[PDB]
Amino acid sequence: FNILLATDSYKVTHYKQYPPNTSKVYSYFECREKKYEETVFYGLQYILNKYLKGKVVTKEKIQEAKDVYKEHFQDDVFNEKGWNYILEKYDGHLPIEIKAVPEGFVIPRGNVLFTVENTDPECYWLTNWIETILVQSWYPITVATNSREQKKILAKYLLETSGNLDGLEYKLHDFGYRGVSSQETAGIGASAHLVNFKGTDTVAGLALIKKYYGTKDPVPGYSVPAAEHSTITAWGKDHEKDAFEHIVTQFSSVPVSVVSDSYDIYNACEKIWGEDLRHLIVSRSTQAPLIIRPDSGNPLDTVLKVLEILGKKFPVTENSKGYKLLPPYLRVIQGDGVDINTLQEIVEGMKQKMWSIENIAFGSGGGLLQKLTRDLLNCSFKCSYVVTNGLGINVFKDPVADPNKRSKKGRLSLHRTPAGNFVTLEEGKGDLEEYGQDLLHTVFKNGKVTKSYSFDEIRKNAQLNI
Amino acid sequence: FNILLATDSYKVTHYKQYPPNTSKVYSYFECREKVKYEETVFYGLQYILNKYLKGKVVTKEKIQEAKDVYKEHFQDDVFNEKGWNYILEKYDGHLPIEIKAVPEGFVIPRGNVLFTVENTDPECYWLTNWIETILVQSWYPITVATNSREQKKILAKYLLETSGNLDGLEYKLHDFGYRGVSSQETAGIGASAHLVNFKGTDTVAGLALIKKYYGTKDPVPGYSVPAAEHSTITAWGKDHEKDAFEHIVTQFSSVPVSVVSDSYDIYNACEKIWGEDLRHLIVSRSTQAPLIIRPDSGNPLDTVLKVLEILGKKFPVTENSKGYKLLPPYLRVIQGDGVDINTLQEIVEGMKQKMWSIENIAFGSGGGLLQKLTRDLLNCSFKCSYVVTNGLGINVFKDPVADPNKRSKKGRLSLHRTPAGNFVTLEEGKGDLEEYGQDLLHTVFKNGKVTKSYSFDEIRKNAQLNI
Ligand SMILES: O=C(NCc1cccnc1)Nc1ccc(CNC(=O)c2ccc(CN3CCNCC3)cc2)cc1
Ligand SMILES: O=C(NCc1cccnc1)Nc1ccc(CNC(=O)c2ccc(CN3CCNCC3)cc2)cc1
Repeated sequence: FNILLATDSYKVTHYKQYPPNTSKVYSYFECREKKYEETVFYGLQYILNKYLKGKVVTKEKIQEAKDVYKEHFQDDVFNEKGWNYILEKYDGHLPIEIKAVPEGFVIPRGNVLFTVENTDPECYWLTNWIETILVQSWYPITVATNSREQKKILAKYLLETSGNLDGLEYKLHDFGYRGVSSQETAGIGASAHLVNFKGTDTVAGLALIKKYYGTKDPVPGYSVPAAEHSTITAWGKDHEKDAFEHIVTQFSSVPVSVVSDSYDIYNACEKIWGEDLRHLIVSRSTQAPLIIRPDSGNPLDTVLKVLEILGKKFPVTENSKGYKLLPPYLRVIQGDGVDINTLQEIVEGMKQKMWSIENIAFGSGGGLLQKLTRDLLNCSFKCSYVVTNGLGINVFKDPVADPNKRSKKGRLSLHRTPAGNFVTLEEGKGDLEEYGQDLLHTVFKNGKVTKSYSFDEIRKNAQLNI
Repeated sequence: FNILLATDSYKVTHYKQYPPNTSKVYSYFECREKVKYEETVFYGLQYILNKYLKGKVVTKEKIQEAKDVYKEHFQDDVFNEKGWNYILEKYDGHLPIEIKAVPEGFVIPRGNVLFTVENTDPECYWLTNWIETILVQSWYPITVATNSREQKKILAKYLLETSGNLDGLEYKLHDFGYRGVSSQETAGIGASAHLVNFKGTDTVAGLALIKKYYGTKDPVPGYSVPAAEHSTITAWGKDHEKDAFEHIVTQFSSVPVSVVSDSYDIYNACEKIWGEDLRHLIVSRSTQAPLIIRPDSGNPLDTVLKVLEILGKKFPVTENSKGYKLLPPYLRVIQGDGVDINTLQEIVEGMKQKMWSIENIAFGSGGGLLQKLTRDLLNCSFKCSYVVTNGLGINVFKDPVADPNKRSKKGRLSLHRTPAGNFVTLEEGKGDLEEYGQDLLHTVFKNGKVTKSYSFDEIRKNAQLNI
């Protein structure tokens, strides 16, 4: 990896654009105000450790960057002097300072989450050089926030229909590994989902957490054995019962997810599970149920049709909250077309049809880790303050056509209010310590990670009220 | 990186689920039938083969780590330590797998076999669908290359209708999506994918990917221009927008420069600062060094039309051979906000309706180009189609009653080009008859080694538009 080649091209030319005699460039990250009232701050420690800490500048990196950018711009615009400065004076270590809200902290929109400044006036251009690599934290932030929002829906509906929050941390399972853009995205996204839930099929996320965060538990996330269409359809169109029988017998002591929509989901629930192999199901443990998996059709209408069939072939109880509960050796998983909107649609339809949320689990692939953008939480990195000719000025943008794009002014700090809420203090006002100390702790300074958090601490901060 | 830890967790347990005495598992990848994305660009496999699948990908170390993790992950011992040990012993960690794919860059209609995977060792029947997760991640460069190519079709048609030539087409859609992607690796894969169709990028990560994985005759596959950002305008102070503008155009007077003009008032900046106050610094610039005014807010088409009507009333507007309004050669525009395949269509059309040539404008796209894409867009699917159990080869498939669109193909597959130039995917091993000529799929991977590679220039030629 080469940090000198890990920015937007045009940032190569910015050192020549700042006001002459600019000694400081101070920039901040925030989730700009536009549903998602509060964001989970997660993922920066990964970026600091993997990409910014230690000797990140070398003579070969400088040369390679210079050789690439000479052809890339068809002009020598690369600041070789500026980069050799960092190498000589600092031994390749970035003279930068990043103050940030503790990871896992739940902060409402329009608040400073982290700040960047150069610790050496010759590196005034370095602050916004590393914007690109830092802005990419929109991803773990958005995944963790969106995952926590679904956990709130799942908490509301499970508690309403059952009376408790038993098994909430397993109600949303990650199926996203294939539906993400890369192996790195898989690890980052999966880890961000694991801030709120304990179930994932994206193995990549476990190694990231082990490496960059750590948990007291040997693993941060768990899974169950499961079928796929290949394991079902490999038996032949005539032998779907055989497949179903084989699989449930091979995983008879553990919970097993069996995809039941390969030919006819309705017939598999009515004839194969409900009659032909009913004897194999009603014998299962509460600790090792059969999790029936539909995977096609309208997600809500399929879940209700599947519950109806099962409710007719298996004994259903009425729980303390007056809702229908399947036998404990039988559960359902919706893993198709699940995003925050369809999940909410399904749990509402279920409550309307007097079905408990104890009966269902949800699997989400693309909707959980892919169908997300930087615009969702309005993740913005902006220069709020500069020091030119020794004088500090408040910097900001205010486009005429978009008042949502009106960034903060001056040096910023985040403080806890006397009522336990959060407040972003602009223009150095925080130095007065009216609402106490600033919550933005120094995490990085001159090539060193100064403050780290374990995944156990992150999970603790991201907790719901309920 | 550990391939044993680079799969969907449930796949660890599938070796116990296939029919007993199964010697072969054969699977294929397609972009299932249903902006209508009628054809797809095949790109990105060679990257995956080289980065993650070739060579010794199994060690005693890799086996113990996977065994340890999964014991805890599953709270049971399901891991096929036996199966993985067999690859380490017999094949020196090389995967006894065979991948056949259509040449990269090839533009194939939807619902056609793009690639196939099968085991070369009967004992590794389970390995075919183990590597499914890593291979289906090919959806991403396939999808970025297709949607980028679809924007090129729009750009080609409008540049041809407004100017009568495609001069500058490969620079009309620039990649501004480096910060809007989910990771560094994605940035590189995504950028490279757009570079299959265009030569304009700011996502530097993709140059290194092309160089390392594909290669070009040209020293770099992508290019950029010096450009301002909000921090380099706003750092001068709210009252010194003019001073910021002046200093940037003076520092870059010999090269083209993109200047972000919306920091406070895009229209005032075009009318007063660019139009009056600094006009003398613009009208003086070279044809090879224009000022590219960048609006970056408000309604993308409305803003472009208003900014063009302002620049036309402050600078000398000529007329091209097709009768379309053309700004003077030292002045151009870049729309780099809210640009996706939909808004780009509206803008080129909106400008065409106002008799503005498309030579005037360039487009910039971030999230629209690199992130706001899902595996669902092209219905990228990997499915088992053929199995050999107890010596008998059987055509396997899925056909969900409530989704005929999820119906997979049967048996051994082959892709052919028909005499009329069309494309057919022959199911059930029918391609063995030599009716439609040679199968378009080639062995790209066999037993831990890359058997066929493509250069980035070959891909670029294959992905070229008809126009
Ligand atoms: O579908 C699955 N993979 C396919 C896939 C994978 C990847 C990509 N694409 C498709 N995997 C699966 C995973 C988790 C879940 C949720 N878990 C349950 O439903 C459940 C319920 C009750 C109990 C018993 N107990 C425990 C002790 N406490 C009381 C309850 C145990 C588990 C369901 C399915
Ligand atoms: O906006 C930009 N960065 C901001 C950013 C960056 C990253 C993230 N977010 C915002 N960069 C920018 C890049 C390319 C382009 C397209 N290029 C042109 O407009 C152009 C026009 C004419 C000529 C001269 N010609 C004469 C004949 N011979 C060939 C050259 C050369 C180039 C525009 C802008």
